[PDB]
Amino acid sequence: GYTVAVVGATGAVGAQMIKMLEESTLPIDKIRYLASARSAGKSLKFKDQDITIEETTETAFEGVDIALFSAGSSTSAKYAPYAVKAGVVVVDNTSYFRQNPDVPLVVPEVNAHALDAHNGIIACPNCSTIQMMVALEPVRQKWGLDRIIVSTYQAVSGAGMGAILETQRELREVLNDGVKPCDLHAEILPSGGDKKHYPIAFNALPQIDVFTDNDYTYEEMKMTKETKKIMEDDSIAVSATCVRIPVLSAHSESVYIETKEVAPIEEVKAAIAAFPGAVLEDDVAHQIYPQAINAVGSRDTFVGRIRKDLDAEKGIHMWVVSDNLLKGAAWNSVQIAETLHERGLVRPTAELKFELK
Amino acid sequence: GYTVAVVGATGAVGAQMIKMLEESTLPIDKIRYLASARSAGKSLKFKDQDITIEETTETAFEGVDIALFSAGSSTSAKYAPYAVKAGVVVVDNTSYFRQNPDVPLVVPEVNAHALDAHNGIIACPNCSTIQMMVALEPVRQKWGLDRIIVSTYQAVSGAGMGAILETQRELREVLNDGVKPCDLHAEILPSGGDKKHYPIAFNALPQIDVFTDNDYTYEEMKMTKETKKIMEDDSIAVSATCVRIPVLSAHSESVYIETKEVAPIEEVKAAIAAFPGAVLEDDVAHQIYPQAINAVGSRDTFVGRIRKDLDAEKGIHMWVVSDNLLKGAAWNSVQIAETLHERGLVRPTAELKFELK
Ligand SMILES: Nc1ncnc2c1ncn2[C@@H]1O[C@H](COP(=O)(O)O)[C@@H](O)[C@H]1OP(=O)(O)O
Ligand SMILES: Nc1ncnc2c1ncn2[C@@H]1O[C@H](COP(=O)(O)O)[C@@H](O)[C@H]1OP(=O)(O)O
Ligand SMILES: N[C@H](CCCC(=O)O)C(=O)O
Ligand SMILES: N[C@H](CCCC(=O)O)C(=O)O
Ligand code: NA
Repeated sequence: GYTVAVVGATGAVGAQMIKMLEESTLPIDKIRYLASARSAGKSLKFKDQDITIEETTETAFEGVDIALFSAGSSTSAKYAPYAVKAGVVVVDNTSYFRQNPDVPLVVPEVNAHALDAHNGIIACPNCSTIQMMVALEPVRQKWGLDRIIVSTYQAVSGAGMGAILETQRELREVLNDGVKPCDLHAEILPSGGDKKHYPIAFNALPQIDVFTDNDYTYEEMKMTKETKKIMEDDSIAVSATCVRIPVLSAHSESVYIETKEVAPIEEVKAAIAAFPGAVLEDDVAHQIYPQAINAVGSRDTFVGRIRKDLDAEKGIHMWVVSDNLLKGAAWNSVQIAETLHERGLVRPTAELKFELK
Repeated sequence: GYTVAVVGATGAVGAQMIKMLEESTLPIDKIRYLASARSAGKSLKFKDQDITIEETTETAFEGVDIALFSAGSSTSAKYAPYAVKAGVVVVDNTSYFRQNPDVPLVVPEVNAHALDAHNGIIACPNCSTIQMMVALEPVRQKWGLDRIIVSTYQAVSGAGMGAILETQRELREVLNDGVKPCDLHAEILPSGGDKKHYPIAFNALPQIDVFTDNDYTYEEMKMTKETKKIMEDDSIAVSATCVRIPVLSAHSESVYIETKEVAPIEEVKAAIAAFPGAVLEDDVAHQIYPQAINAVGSRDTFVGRIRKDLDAEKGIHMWVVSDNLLKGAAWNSVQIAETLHERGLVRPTAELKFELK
């Protein structure tokens, strides 16, 4: 079997990575948990076994077959190249290596073929991107994609464990203490690294990550750039507005598309239903549509509210929901590892293509 | 001065109609509060005065100069024509009369001119529609509007007092009692009249109002049809996705437009800031954008995140927020009444144009 390491085991994604690995078919002989120095020494469960958390260092990756990273882009930048040097296949859940031409950016149902030519690092895409790709690929395959306009309704767990606790605390202060939402104190959201912080309780914050030079945030631009790489088509127009709402788990997305050829709605519904990883939840007569609360805990991506634009001949609207910690992160990563196993791609990489920092 | 009646004075909008009237310049000699049988006999304040709530009847409008309705479509259908017959000028905050050619559908900053030929009823547009009209009218005036795509982030107060209480209860059950969102019992949302009811706590519900036969909801279709009437241009392509989120007050909207002529963003920002009722909150370098929690209690409409589409030459994205009970309802209605007073338009209508039910 394999030696599997989880880097960032104590985090929000790391917790789900453990859960997904527990429920995985992957033949695991040895499991290892890695985090920062302050977590080292603590005990954490794998099934019923007790595992001691280790500190992530440059020499900690010897003998490891597969490493799942979700400890922020700074940890991946620093330790992933040393892992590859040690002969590990890295599945990275950060944005750091995503736009590197030597790194496959993979959603297994969409571009598993890209895994074959990997150089030791496989990048897991952004959570907001992944669920959109699962929903849209079956459409692209049959009728093509000209443009995408998406407005997101993102859960706070995407920003990590602290964001969840901040959201819960804020909501308690308003409902129990009667504090006006606009008077709340925030420490993390919208972006932990940005200069100013705003309450999320009873609010919709149109900022996820920091702003780029073009007045779109990095989150919005990641949706643009990642879609183009995943679907291997730079001609797909993508513009996004990414908004945080008071949901703890599961992203929701209002997705507008224009196809190359006119796509009959009932055929679109059927194509999405037939696509692996995508589940059609669309029966408006009985008020059936994807819901954040229903998607929590499931690996599947749920699609509904499918309808043609009222004016644009090739325009289609839809509603896409998936657990952001599962398909958006931990499950996509474990599924990548399972696909690597399937294809016999779990082995050391001879040529080191990533500079050691 | 005027005798002013508030129909639906006890409701979520009604409470704000009282506040807006209390802060109004309108010469009010007498105030009357009208509701249903179950509120009849109870007392509510107007400033320091105690006002006895009366049951709304076909004979309850004698001596009334102005009546502000917000008691549901059925109430307006039943009683508004009897008010018009009595000599009242009705400002109606329901969808019932909005698409009647004999009824002005007014946002005062946009189409106040339509008030002049009123036949006793002026319809206040849908709350989600109004704020979009305030943001986009200054853009339309200078560069035209070819199309609108909108995804909304709507507050629960739009669905009435019960929906607010349901939302607070559900959140309290999750946060204080540790109830799972899936296990919550809902009675009103997404739509009180519809067959099935879903939790809103930590959820995003892509249904507002009932579904129509084209698979768009009535809320989505009202945004489409009201836009065309208010802007007096049936050629403006409009498609909407309307979603309820865990917010009590203030709607947020991700608005995509394509103009007729290329609209420089810096000029677009200036045009919006110069438009009455619209405030520019757009300074991304300092993370300044409209927020629901900041908009609560303000009559203004806040616009930000203004940026051109990444591919479409004439495409512009923006973020629009306003208090749905104020500009979306109570303030727009009071502003209509004030504009009616300004133009000497508060007087009986000789010819009845509306059916007595
Ligand atoms: N320098 C680091 N090396 C290894 N892991 C890190 C480092 N910095 C942060 N992490 C881990 O990344 C994760 C962040 O997740 P979240 O955003 O949900 O808190 C945590 O598990 C955290 O572990 P630790 O608990 O030791 O800080
Ligand atoms: N048949 C009716 N006649 C007059 N007012 C009504 C009628 N039915 C409901 N209303 C009023 O419409 C408003 C609905 O508000 P909300 O949507 O916030 O619950 C309430 O003020 C309610 O008054 P009441 O309080 O007597 O039921
Ligand atoms: N999507 C971000 C978190 C994931 C950041 C990334 O992998 O690019 C969020 O919701 O805040
Ligand atoms: N906008 C609706 C309520 C107002 C219904 C209307 O005036 O047509 C909501 O948010 O639930
Ligand atoms: Na499927």
